Amino acid sequence: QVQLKQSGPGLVQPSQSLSITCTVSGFDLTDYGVHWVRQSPGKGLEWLGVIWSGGNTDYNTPFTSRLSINKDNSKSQVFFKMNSLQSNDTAIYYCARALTYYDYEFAYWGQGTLVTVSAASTKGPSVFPLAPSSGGTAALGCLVKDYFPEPVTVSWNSGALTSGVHTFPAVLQSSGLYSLSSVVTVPSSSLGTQTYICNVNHKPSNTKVDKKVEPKS
Amino acid sequence: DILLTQSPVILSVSPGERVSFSCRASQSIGTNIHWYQQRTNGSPRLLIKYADESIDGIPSRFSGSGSGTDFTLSINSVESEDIADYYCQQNNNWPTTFGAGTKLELKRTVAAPSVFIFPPSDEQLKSGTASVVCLLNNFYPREAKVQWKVDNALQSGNSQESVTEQDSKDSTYSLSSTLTLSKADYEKHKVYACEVTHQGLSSPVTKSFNRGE
Repeated sequence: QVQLKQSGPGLVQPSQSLSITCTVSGFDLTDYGVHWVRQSPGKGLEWLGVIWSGGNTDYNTPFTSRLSINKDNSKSQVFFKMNSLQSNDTAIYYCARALTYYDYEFAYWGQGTLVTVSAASTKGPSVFPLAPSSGGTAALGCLVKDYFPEPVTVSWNSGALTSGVHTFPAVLQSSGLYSLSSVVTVPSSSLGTQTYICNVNHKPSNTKVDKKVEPKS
Repeated sequence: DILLTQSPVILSVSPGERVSFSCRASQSIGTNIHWYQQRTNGSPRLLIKYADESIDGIPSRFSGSGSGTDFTLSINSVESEDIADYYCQQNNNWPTTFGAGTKLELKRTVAAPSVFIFPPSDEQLKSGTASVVCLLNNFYPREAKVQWKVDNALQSGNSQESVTEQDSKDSTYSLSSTLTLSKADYEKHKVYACEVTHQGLSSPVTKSFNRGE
C-alpha cells in the first residue's frame, strides 16, 4: 500500500527555515515524483514544487529562491526545506504522489505537517479532568490547557474508545496559549467498572500525558 | 496563472438530494480538472480526474462533467458522510492551481442539545485558575446561546466557545463553552450556572452546581 508519512508539527521562528521529511513506502522514489502542497488556515491548496523520479526539481514562482527539495532514494525520504519564513507561511504542509509518474492528479497524500511561524516559545499542556457527575448516559472529558503551538492529539483508552467522542477545536486564549476540551459520553453504569483515560500528545513539546477521568468522591 | 472560482461558497442540502459543485476557470483548460474531497482534519482525497474519469475506491454517487471553463462535480444522492470541503484543481497550464473550495453542509431535523456542566478540578485550582465547562451535545441547527451566571451575576467576556464540525453519521454539532475565573474568585461564590437557549428546547435549560456540594 502506498503511504507517505511526514515529520511532526512544530514552531519556526520568523526569518528562520522550515525542514520537513516525507518518508514513503509501497513505491520507489526512483519511479515517481513527490510533490509538495500547502494549505493556509481556512484556505485552499497551493502547489509549491516537486522532486521528480530522476532528481530534477521544479518550484512554483513565489518559491524559487527560498525552497529546496532533495531526496535519498535508498532511504525512501524526501526533504523539503524553505527559508525566510514569515507569519503568512503558517500552514499545513503536505507531500503527495500522483497516479502516474509524470502527472499531477494527487491520489496519495501525507498526513500533513502543521507549521506555525511565531516568535513565541513552545509550551506543553496541562491536562485536567472533566469529571462525570450524578437517561442513563454520563459525559466526561479532559481539558487540555495552555499549550503552544497547535496541534494536540487526543484519543480515549489508547484508541479503543471512539464512539461518542467529541474533540473540540482549540481556542486561542488572551495569553496567546491554546486550550481545548475533549469529551465522551458513556453509560453511567460503566463508571464503576471501565477506566476512561484521555491520551494527550503535544508533539511540538514532546509532551505525552495520560489522564484518568472518574467521578469525584 | 489560471484562477479557479468555485461556487457556491457553502452548499446546504438534505440527505438523498442531488448536489452540484461548480468550478469555473479564468481561461479554457480543456478537461484538465481534478476534484478532491477534504473532511475535517483530513488530507485531500482524489474523487475524479480529467473532468469525468473515475478513481478506484470512490463511490459511484460521485461524478464529474464539463469542458473548457465550466466544470461540475455531482453527488447524485448525498449521504451524511459527504460533509467536507470540495476542491477543483487545473493542470492544463503550469503551475497547477486549486480553487478556494465549496463547503458541503447537511440539513437534518431539529435536535435539542443535551447539556452538562463541569466544575473545575481540584488539580487545576492548585494552579490559581478555575475553568468551568458547559457542554452542549449533539444538537441541530448550529445556532445556540450559552449564558453564564455566578451567584446570579451575568458573566460577559470571560468565556470562550468552540463548535465541532457536523457529525458524519448524525449531522449534529456539539459545543463547549469554558468560563475562566481566578481560584480566589471561584472560592468566593457558590452558584455556577450555564443557561442554554436553542431552537429544539421549548424553554432555556439551566445546568448548575454549588461549589463544594
